[PDB]
Amino acid sequence: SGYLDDVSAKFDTGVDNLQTQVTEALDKLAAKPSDPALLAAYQSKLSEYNLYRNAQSNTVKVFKDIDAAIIQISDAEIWDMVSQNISAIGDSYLGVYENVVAVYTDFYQAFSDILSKMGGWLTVKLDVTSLKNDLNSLVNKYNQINSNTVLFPAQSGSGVKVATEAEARQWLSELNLPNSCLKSYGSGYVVTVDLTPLQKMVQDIDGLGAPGKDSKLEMDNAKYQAWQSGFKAQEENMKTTLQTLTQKYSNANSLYDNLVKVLSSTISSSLE
Repeated sequence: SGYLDDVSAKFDTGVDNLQTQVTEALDKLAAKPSDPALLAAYQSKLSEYNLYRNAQSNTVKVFKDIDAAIIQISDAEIWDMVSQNISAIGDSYLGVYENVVAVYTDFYQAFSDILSKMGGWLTVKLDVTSLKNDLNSLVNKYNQINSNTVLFPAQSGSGVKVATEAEARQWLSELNLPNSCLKSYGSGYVVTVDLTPLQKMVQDIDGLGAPGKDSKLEMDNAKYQAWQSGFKAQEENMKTTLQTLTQKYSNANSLYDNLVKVLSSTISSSLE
């Protein structure tokens, strides 16, 4: 509709550039495989590329609203009007990250609850059975597909919402989660919490050996320290996953704010 074609066509150039940048970022990383900086740069670019492809596949719905509102102009007002007419984007980008962090925070919080009754389970004697049982119930509970376990899509109220394999895999790589987090359900797929640290924990408790009639098992300090160390390490792993996803979210808010600035500029300029 008039300038809209100008915003979109100029916008497509953006997707091409990011696409090129992603590859370029990836090659720099290929030269130094374990370089943290280059990895972070590449994934921010990947996320950003996905964001623009998001916007692109929503131009109709979005240009509709924005245009309808341009028809009832300041620049801080262009920005404002753009800000409140791109929910199709923010909800499938930021809203997704919002859900990802809330769900993972509750998942972790549930683990914390189990950790909170360790004293009541402690040479030294550990309640192998009681501990392993609480862990296994956590594994099974979060190994299912419901509102407490799904990171993407966001589960809106009642009923399970799925996505295509491609969409789920896209989020799987952006969230940097492992294959075990991708599950099939009905017509499509979903991305859930990573249970690997928890499963390693029980796998470690079993390595401790068969418990006594106590259903508990006494062990000499040597192997106790080694066990609790291995256990605390798995906990830090979950805690690290929660932090990295929180950091991805904060980065996405920034990338999103820059997409809105660009969108606003192209529109404001398409007038002049």
